[PDB]
Amino acid sequence: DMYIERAGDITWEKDAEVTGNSPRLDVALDESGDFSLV
Amino acid sequence: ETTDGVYRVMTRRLLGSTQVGVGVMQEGVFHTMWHVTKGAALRSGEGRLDPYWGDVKQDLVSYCGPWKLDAAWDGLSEVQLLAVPPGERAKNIQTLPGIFKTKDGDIGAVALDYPAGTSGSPILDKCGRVIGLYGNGVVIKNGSYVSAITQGKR
Repeated sequence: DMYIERAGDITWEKDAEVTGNSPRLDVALDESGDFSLV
Repeated sequence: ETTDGVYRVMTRRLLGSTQVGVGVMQEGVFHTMWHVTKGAALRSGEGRLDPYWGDVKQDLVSYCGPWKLDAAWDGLSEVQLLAVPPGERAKNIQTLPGIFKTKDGDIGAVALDYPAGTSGSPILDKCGRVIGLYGNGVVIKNGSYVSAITQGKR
C-alpha cells in the first residue's frame, strides 16, 4: 500500500540556505538507468 | 486529489509507515522517479492513481496523464532543491549545479546528499519551474553523492 500526502507548494525561497560543490564528471548511463563514472 | 504541489510518497507495510520518496503534482498529473514506485498504483485519499507512462532508463514515471514537466536548467544559474526529507517540513536548498558529461551531451547535476526517502524531490529554477527531479546519480569520493537533474519530455 503506497499513498501520497501533500507536503508543500512548489516555490522558490528567497531565504534558502546555499551549499554544495559544482563538480564536472564524465559518466555513462546504461539501459537500467544507472549512471557510472567514466 | 490532484491539487498542485510537492507530495511525500509513503508505504504502509504490515507495521508502520515510512517515506519512500517524493513527487510533483502538476496539471493533474503526478510525477516521480521510477525506482520510487516501480510503477505501482498509488492511493490519494479515497482515490487511486494509476500509472500512465514510465521509462526505466530515464528513471521516471507519471500517473493520471503524460509527463507535464518540461522546463530545463539554463546551464548557468543557481537552482533550488525543494527537498522533502522524511519526518521534516519541506525545505529549499540553493546550489550551483555541476555537470554530468555523457557521450550524448551534458546533464546538470547537484552535489547534494539527502536521505534516501527524498528521491523524487523537485529541482527548481528561479521562476519556480520544475527543471527535474532529484535522486538518480553517482557517488564520487567516499560518500559524496551527486544527483542528475533528471527531466522528462512533455
